[PDB]
Order: sequence, then structure tokens, then C-alpha cells
Amino acid sequence: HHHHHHKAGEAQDLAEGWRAFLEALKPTLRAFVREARPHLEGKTLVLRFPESKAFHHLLPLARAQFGVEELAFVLEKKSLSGASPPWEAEEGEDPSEELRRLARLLGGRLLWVRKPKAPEAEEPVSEDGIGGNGIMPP
Amino acid sequence: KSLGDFLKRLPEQVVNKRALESLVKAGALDAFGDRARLLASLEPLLRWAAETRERGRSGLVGLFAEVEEPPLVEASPLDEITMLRYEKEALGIYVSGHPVLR
DNA sequence: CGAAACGACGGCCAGTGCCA
DNA sequence: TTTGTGGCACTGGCCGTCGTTTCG
Repeated sequence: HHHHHHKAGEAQDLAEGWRAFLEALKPTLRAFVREARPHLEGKTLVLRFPESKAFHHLLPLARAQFGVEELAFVLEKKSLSGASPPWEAEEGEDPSEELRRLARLLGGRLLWVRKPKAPEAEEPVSEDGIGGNGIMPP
Repeated sequence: KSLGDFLKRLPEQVVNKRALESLVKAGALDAFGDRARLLASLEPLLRWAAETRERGRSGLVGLFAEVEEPPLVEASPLDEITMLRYEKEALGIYVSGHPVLR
């Protein structure tokens, strides 16, 4: 339950996908599912604890009788996404057409449109400043 | 076990809202969540904590004397500048990092 | 005539400011 | 002497008690 405790806004809201181990999104519970799996296990081992749920019917008890054959997300890094005066500019696509440098910036640009500037928004530092620098070697 | 478990157990009588705020800011409740999320969830869970007592204080026991704590009310994560500003307020000294190191 | 309910006020605790 | 620190007194916010005024 340590990962559930770290919850910060919608951060762990978009974290069950990052695990993953679901069924085509969400059959059963307002998952996480990883909160029903340790409860089934109980404490640490302990056989009364695993057994309990088993008599009524950590990771491999779940593998026994559970919705697994779907595959959504992977890492831990994969993303996707978590969808379910100077400015850019010029214009704007993306990819960028005035700046920017050249790795992992388009992604930011892609995210960006539109249309505030500044603002700065989390909290600093660069972005408007760099734009300024370019309007600067006009 | 949780922020709700903390509030219903230690009432506002003992640990008041002013004290609870800095207890979150200082980091005493970091084991239950994000500071911004916890601070926001204070007054809602305080009402819930006071509501849990009167259920027990007029019959009932647990299952019907407590609709278990709701999920922590959502909020944006704090930036280090405003986070370390709260730590200085709550502990009187820049505990755990200096704003300049960001 | 007696009970209740509302408002005043103390004090208590805490957050602060001062002074030694 | 111009600076920091530790103790203690003052204000404000909330809380709980008591006293008065009203209603039955």
C-alpha cells in the first residue's frame, strides 16, 4: 500500500496503467488491482492468509484465476499518455519551425498549443526566456 | 494508517486546525500523501472526523457508525520554493534542502 | 414560577514581540 | 555595540461556561 500513499493529485490516478496488470481497462473495481492482491495474500506469507480467499473460490495467486489476457501499457516509462510577441512560432505544427533544440522539445511543443505565452507555469525557468533569446538574434 | 484515521482518533479538541496545517507542512504526515493534497483535504476530513464521532455518540459502532474515509481531495503538487517555504514556517529552519539548490 | 436557549466574556492556548 | 538568542508577556481565535431574558 506504499504506492497508494504517495498519491499526489491525479498522479496515482494515472499509475494503475503504469503497472499494469488490468483487463482492457477496469473490469471490476475502481482499480488499482494491486490493493486487492496483497489483501488476498495478507500480512506477509501467511498461509491462513493466502488460503482464505482460495478457500472461498502475492503475484502468482493473482495469476491464478484473473483477467490477464489483454495487455495495456508496459513501463514504468512507456507513457500513452496519460490519455485514458515571440512565442513558438510561427505558425506552429509541430515539429517546431523556429526553435527548438532538437531533442524532447518538440514533445513539449506538441503539448503546448495553445495559447498563453509565459506564463511561466511550473514554475520557471527558460521557455519564454529562450524565445526571447531567438527574437534576439533576429 | 491514514489522515482520516489520524483525524477521527485525535480530535480537533486536542490537535486543532492551526496545528494540523503545520504538522503537514513540517512533514509529519508525509507518509499519507502529498502536502498540497493533504492541506486541501483537512477541512473536508475534519467535518468527516467530527461526523464520525456523533455516529458513535448516538448508537451504532463501526460499519454503520463510519462510512469509511473518502479518497484524498486532489490538488497540484507543490514546487520546491513554496514547499521549503512551508517547512521553514512549520519548523523554524530550512529542513530538508535550501531553496537555492533548485 | 421554572426551564431553556442565546449572547456575553473569560481564559486558554498558541503565535508573536520584546527585552535582557 | 550592533547582533543573535532564549525567556516571558501580549494579542487574537476559538471554545466553553455562566447569566440573563424570554417563553411556557
